[PDB]
Amino acid sequence: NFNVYKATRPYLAHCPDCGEGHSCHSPIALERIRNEATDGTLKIQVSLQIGIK
Amino acid sequence: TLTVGFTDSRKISHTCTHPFHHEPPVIGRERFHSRPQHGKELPCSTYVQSTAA
Amino acid sequence: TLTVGFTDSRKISHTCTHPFHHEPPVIGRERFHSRPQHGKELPCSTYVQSTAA
Amino acid sequence: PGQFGDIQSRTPESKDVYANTQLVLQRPAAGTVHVPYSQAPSGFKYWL
Amino acid sequence: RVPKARNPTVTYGKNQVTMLLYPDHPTLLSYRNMGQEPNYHEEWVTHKKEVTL
Repeated sequence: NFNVYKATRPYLAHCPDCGEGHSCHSPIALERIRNEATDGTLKIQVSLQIGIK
Repeated sequence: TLTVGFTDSRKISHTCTHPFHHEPPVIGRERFHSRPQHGKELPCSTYVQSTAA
Repeated sequence: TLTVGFTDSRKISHTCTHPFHHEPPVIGRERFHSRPQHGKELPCSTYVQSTAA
Repeated sequence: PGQFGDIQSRTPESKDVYANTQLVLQRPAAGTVHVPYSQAPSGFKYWL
Repeated sequence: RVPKARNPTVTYGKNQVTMLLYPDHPTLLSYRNMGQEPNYHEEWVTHKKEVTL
């Protein structure tokens, strides 16, 4: 269920390359990438929240 | 490399890029590029699309 | 190869294609693909976005 | 630090873990907030 | 801005040094003798390797 997200909020963070070759503060940013599965799927963590108004 | 992005509510785009090294592992004694129609079956692991605790 | 194009006023597209060889040079004693967060600085040259005479 | 057996345990359900990797912290860059570090890569992946 | 490499593992012996290298992308390695005869050497490293000098 989505009940665990009731009191949370997103945030801003530092990104090393914002498209032009310069750094900037972005509403979307990357956390660790995991590649443990043998069939080649990936799990990615970002700073925004999907599915909740 | 890996890139993510989305579109704002004022029609403005945002992106961020991080370096990475992607190379899926090899299963069996042959290297192949797609899933065949006639073949053999071997074990592997994957991710399950479940939202349970 | 290198290609350019645009769209006409009657919903018609146009293209032109020429051969070329693109390979950026290397700076330093390492080959890298993107911009890191932790590192050093060395001199290089760029183009300036100015319309002055 | 970089061969088979950097991490060891007695059974999959145990809580006691032994580790002999290298971990050194580094100075942060000017004007940013982050925690950089240097560490040897995993040895189990290389064996595969 | 350019990146920096990670530290190696070094062991000692009589009149020799053994090093183990952990590269992420192609890196250059060189060494010279102090004194009157430098005896310059150079090589490129692309994967895990062990050397003795």
